[PDB]
Amino acid sequence: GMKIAILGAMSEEITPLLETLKDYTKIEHANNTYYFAKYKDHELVLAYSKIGKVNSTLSASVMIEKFGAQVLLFTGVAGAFNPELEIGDLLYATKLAQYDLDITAFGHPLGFVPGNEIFIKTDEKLNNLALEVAKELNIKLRAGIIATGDEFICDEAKKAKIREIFNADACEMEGASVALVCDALKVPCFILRAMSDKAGEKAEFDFDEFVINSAKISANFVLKMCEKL
Amino acid sequence: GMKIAILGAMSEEITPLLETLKDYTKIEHANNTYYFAKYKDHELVLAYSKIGKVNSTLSASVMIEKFGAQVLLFTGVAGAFNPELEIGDLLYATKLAQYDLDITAFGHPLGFVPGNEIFIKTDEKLNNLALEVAKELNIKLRAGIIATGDEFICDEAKKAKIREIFNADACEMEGASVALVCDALKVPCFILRAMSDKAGEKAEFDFDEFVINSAKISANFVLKMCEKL
Ligand SMILES: CCCCSC[C@H]1CN(Cc2c[nH]c3c(N)ncnc23)C[C@@H]1O
Ligand SMILES: CCCCSC[C@H]1CN(Cc2c[nH]c3c(N)ncnc23)C[C@@H]1O
Repeated sequence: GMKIAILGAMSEEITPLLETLKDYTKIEHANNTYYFAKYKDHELVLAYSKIGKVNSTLSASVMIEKFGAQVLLFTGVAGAFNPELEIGDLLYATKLAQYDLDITAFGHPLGFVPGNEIFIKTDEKLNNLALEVAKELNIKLRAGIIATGDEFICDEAKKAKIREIFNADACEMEGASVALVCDALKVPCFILRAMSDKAGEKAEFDFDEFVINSAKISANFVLKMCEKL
Repeated sequence: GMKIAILGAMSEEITPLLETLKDYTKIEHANNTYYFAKYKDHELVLAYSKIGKVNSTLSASVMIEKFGAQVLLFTGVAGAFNPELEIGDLLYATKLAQYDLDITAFGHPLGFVPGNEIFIKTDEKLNNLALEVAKELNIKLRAGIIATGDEFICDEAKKAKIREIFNADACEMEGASVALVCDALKVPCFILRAMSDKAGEKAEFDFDEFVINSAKISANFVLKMCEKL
């Protein structure tokens, strides 16, 4: 088997996995809790990072560098941009950008800084494994572009703008950051999100209503990938 | 002696130190280069992270966790908010916030997410050491609050707004993120910035003109702290 990191942002995104696993140990590190469990020949390390790009960047780095994760699967929820996405639908990111990284005053495109690309890619083999698991268990799974930034998006103008600029199918606050860390540290990354809202007016209310259930959909799916890994 | 990390965002913020040290080794890690040099009884690790919160978060984490840094000094430039600051003036951060971490749609204050504080603090002993080095070498040194985010600020309205909300004396794109990592990993952190611009209209032009020189002012100062450490 192998060491696998499973990461969400919030307790709701990781608690369903801890309940399924039953037996696990906990370790305080980096002002957070990291959870350790065996599963089908694999050694799992799980955590919720707390919200946003910095927190998620630190959790990814800790899980790989201190705890030796060889693969990282991200599971959580997201705001839908693509009108064909409904609440509860699963989307995996083929590539991701930071919509709020902005040095456009120097004539560079939005999302770009020197040394880096605008879009960071996820691992192709993990994405194909996800497609087989989706086919095998008759689950609907969509591929797409996720736009990451440190704002909860609940505004039609902002939604439209980010979608237009990056051709994004959903938005969230941890994806591109986690993907960047994994790529830099040479670890295969997979980013999965279940929609909790549509990122327009009253998205905050839809988020509160659907987060728990959508988080379970995503959570279940990444554990099914661990079976096939 | 001890292991010391010295971190900037850009090549201009770290190159002056590499030229002063002359002899050093390099290691390619995390899609970046980390530099190693002996200095007095100390072991130094230096790098420029590339611009922004995610990149700086990763460099801080790598330098502490993989390379064993016991202290981290950040050196670079910043945009001035406090009208008493002129270009080239030195400011160290007593505390820092992320002005662009925004879940205010859920009724929390700007800069806050659950599990974390709005402001992260720097190490008091390093700050007092900086004050003695400032007195000893007749250099003017100011204490203050830095607001961090992933935008280059070059707008008077935005400048005023961020200053009003956080009582910030300067803005930049890496401080709060580096300080958070160090606090979470229990490493003393010190954040020093020399002003390259005033963060209003045509700040981009002042930045290009003064970055190289202001970076040297900050760079020199953190090496003088290494003498006294
Ligand atoms: C006090 C509660 C604050 C919750 S902030 C939103 C959570 C859920 N995550 C994903 C997420 C779903 N929908 C979104 C939207 N519309 N905008 C931005 N992020 C999202 C990001 C972050 O971990
Ligand atoms: C292609 C050139 C891109 C340069 S982007 C600015 C650099 C210098 N750093 C500090 C910095 C000084 N002045 C600032 C301002 N007005 N706004 C925000 N950050 C700052 C942050 C980032 O590493």
